[PDB]
Amino acid sequence: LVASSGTLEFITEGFTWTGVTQNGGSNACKRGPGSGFFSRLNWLTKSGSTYPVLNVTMPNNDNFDKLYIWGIHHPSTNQEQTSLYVQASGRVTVSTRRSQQTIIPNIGSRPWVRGLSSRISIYWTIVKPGDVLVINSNGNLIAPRGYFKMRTGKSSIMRSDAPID
Amino acid sequence: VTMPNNDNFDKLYIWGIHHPSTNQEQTSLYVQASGRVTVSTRRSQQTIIPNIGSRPWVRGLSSRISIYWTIVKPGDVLVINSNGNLIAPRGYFKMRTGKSSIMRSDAPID
Amino acid sequence: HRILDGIDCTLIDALLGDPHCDVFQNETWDLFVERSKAFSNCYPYDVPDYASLRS
Ligand SMILES: *[C@@H]1O[C@H](CO)[C@@H](O[C@@H]2O[C@H](CO)[C@@H](O[C@@H]3O[C@H](CO)[C@@H](O)[C@H](O)[C@@H]3O)[C@H](O)[C@H]2NC(C)=O)[C@H](O)[C@H]1NC(C)=O
Ligand SMILES: *[C@@H]1O[C@H](CO)[C@@H](O[C@@H]2O[C@H](CO)[C@@H](O[C@@H]3O[C@H](CO)[C@@H](O)[C@H](O)[C@@H]3O)[C@H](O)[C@H]2NC(C)=O)[C@H](O)[C@H]1NC(C)=O
Ligand SMILES: *[C@@H]1O[C@H](CO)[C@@H](O[C@@H]2O[C@H](CO)[C@@H](O)[C@H](O)[C@H]2NC(C)=O)[C@H](O)[C@H]1NC(C)=O
Repeated sequence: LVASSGTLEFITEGFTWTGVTQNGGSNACKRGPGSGFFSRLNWLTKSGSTYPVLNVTMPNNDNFDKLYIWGIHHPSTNQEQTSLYVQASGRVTVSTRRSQQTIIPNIGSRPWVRGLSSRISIYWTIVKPGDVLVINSNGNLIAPRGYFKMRTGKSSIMRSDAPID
Repeated sequence: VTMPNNDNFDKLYIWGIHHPSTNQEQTSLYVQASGRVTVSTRRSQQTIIPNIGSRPWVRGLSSRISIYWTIVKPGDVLVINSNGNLIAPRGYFKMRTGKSSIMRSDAPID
Repeated sequence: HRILDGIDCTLIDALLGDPHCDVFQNETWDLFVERSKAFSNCYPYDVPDYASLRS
């Protein structure tokens, strides 16, 4: 669906991530000198000693279809889980008037991939015109920094190793 | 609870589960911390767990219902187990099979 | 063919049993005609694989 959109046009939106440290990056995701993260994601952590129910909203008013790309964090170990997000187990719930999803982290080891054996499950919600988003979570959200535009196009991905001319 | 299908045709059951917006609402309605609903025939199974979260306000409510169906064949017996959050059925629908279908249209009949 | 005009009901709603759709209890159709004028008006729901439960 991205391939066919034919665009990676991103309009950043200010959300209100209250009571959380934003911008967590990592050594896996090195951005030039020190740590970093996906440029279109925002890693929410605990603030000093706390992580509260987050409950932002984001109405869409423009005359077009918004695509939102947001994640969730699967820790390696029950202590990593609490060290960040403070609770026993997170929860993320992303909704429009019509749709609804609820992931739940799964605390556990994976194989070593660039120093890490935690992971990120990515997902997508699309809000039509005049709908609304409502992100909401007690822990573990890999939160969206805004949205991508969605065109209906004649476009596609294709996998080749041919040179271009 | 449990409910044989002793006829000789297929019974369809529409049931569901309540996801509240807050734990205040949960404990109020269904007294447990976390619920669970498991509906099962002999041959198959589905356990759905609720998700206490805030959705768009819609006709007052920011809570939600999710809908599931089980089909129970003749002989096969239905079994509903839950410790909260359940939206139970009152019975079944006759399942016929035939050339009946659904079209989406906005043009008048005559 | 025998046509049932759904008017302001979706077939799924009809089934579920939304107030303004109880006109339809027990009905039978060859072709069910879902109108674009149609709505829902009762506890807000989602049906995963709505797709299929209509079909
Ligand atoms: C559960 O078991 C798995 C595998 O048995 C553990 O993963 C292993 O953990 C160690 C410690 O981090 C990793 O060692 C490292 O190897 C790298 C890569 O070559 C080396 O360069 C480093 O200096 C380091 O010593 C090892 O790679 C990793 N192996 C695999 C296959 O993932 C995992 O840590 C265990 N979980 C728990 C909670 O004990
Ligand atoms: C979590 O946050 C969301 C939004 O950030 C909250 O949703 C909002 O809740 C209020 C109900 O207190 C709604 O107010 C209503 O607005 C309509 C608009 O015309 C009006 O008809 C009603 O009289 C009422 O004032 C509001 O619509 C709603 N917004 C959305 C997008 O759902 C939710 O309540 C928050 N929950 C918690 C626990 O903080
Ligand atoms: C992507 O495209 C937008 C729109 O064409 C670019 O310009 C602005 O983007 C920022 C969001 O970061 C906002 O100031 C506006 O919504 C855009 N302006 C207008 C008039 O539409 C921008 O180059 C690109 N964004 C990024 C982050 O690279």
